[PDB]
This record gives sequence, C-alpha cells and structure tokens, in this order.
Amino acid sequence: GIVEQCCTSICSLYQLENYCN
Amino acid sequence: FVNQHLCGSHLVEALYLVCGERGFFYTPKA
Repeated sequence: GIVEQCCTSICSLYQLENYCN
Repeated sequence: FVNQHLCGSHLVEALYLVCGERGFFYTPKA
C-alpha cells in the first residue's frame, strides 16, 4: 500500500496521484 | 517535496498538496 511505497520507500508524484479522488 | 520518504503527517500533507480540490484517500493499513 501507500506506506510501503512512499514511507518505507521513496515516494513519487505518479504514485501519490493514484490516491487522489 | 514529493520525491522523498514520506510518513505520517508528511505523507498526508503531500497528498493534500498534490491532490488539491480532488482530495484523496489515505489508507495506511491497506
């Protein structure tokens, strides 16, 4: 999930936007 | 600010800034 992808590893704008409504 | 390790309030803040008027879902357990 998001924690694994952005917290435990380096985030990206591409992945962050996957969580926008 | 997006291209780093983002946890907790830092991650929530990034989602807020990136998603703007869309809003977002923060699902740390999923």
